[PDB]
Amino acid sequence: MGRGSMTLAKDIARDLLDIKAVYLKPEEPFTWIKSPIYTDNRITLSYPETRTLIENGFVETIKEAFPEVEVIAGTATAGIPHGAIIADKMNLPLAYIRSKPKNQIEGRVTKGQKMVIIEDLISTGGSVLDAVAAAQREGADVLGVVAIFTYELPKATANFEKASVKLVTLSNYSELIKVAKVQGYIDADGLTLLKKFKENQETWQD
Amino acid sequence: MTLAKDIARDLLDIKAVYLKPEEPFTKSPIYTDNRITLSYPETRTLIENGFVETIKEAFPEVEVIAGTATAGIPHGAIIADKMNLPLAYIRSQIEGRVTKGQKMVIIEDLISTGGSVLDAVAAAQREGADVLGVVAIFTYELPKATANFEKASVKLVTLSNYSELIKVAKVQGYIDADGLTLLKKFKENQETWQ
Repeated sequence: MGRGSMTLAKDIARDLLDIKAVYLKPEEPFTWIKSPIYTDNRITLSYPETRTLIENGFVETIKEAFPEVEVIAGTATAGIPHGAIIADKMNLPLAYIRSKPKNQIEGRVTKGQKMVIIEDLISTGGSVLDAVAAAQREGADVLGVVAIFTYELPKATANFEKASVKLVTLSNYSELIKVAKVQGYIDADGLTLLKKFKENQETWQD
Repeated sequence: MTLAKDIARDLLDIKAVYLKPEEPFTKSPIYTDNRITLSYPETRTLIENGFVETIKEAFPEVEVIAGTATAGIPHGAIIADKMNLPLAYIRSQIEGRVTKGQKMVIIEDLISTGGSVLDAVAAAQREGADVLGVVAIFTYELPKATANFEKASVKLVTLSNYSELIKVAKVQGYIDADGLTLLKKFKENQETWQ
């Protein structure tokens, strides 16, 4: 329900900040509009230790939230790598869902097969929600979605609520920024600026 | 080894490879989709373990595994985990984090003309990677591919090939004596095989 172990969220957030999968710059934001946070979880694939922490994290939270799972599907293309390793560890069939046809489901999925979709980052959620929709159109019984990280944007919760799809994440914005402060990546000011950004990606610098 | 044989066996049984010499597709007598292997745990492990063993023997000094977008990425990820090595992948430019001069082995699903991978190879080098070579699951053994690879001076290794697969197809009863020779002709020339 929402995430996995409180300690997994903490450890992963720690790792994301250390290897620089997540950058925090409250004082000099990047551009979209202006954002104090930037994330590329594809970086985690280059650090075996962190990668293993994340993939084991996936396997564990899947067993808790979606134990009935029969097929692991990765979201093209940032989610595929994680999904592959996950499927290997759990010795389950792997499939992957494309942005659009070249029939977006690659691999072999039988009608009704229970599927968990893997995503690396949840921002608005639109990408994975489209992957979910496509899988459902092709016959899959999508138990839900599991992602490495989420910005906890209200929009995302709204999109997921409306589509009725269950989402679980290894770590989250709230816990990451709390850890960021403790670990010295940001100061008091930065922390409040980051909280502001989550509540409104427009008036946080005001 | 029996690896090429064993893999061909699997490819035919799960329908990753489809042989239809008496009624080609639209004209080819073979249809191949190895992304299908990803759905069969045991065949997938057979393949990934195959990759690992082949990589150890051909490119033991490998430092980073790179998958070709996007059919190669899954195989590369598993390979990289099994060998506890860093993983990166090339788009169509390198996703992940590769350091200058890092010894890389690029992973590919199928080798038809070998144009896709070679471009991936080219791009990787352009970004500072020392590509040791390429390893793919299967290859049609097209003369064009051998040429392309010979020119670009890139070493290639496959887990299984067209010749082995068709030989196995005959033995296993997927094709008869006529289909077999028809498949050999297709390899020699995609135009005048019939």
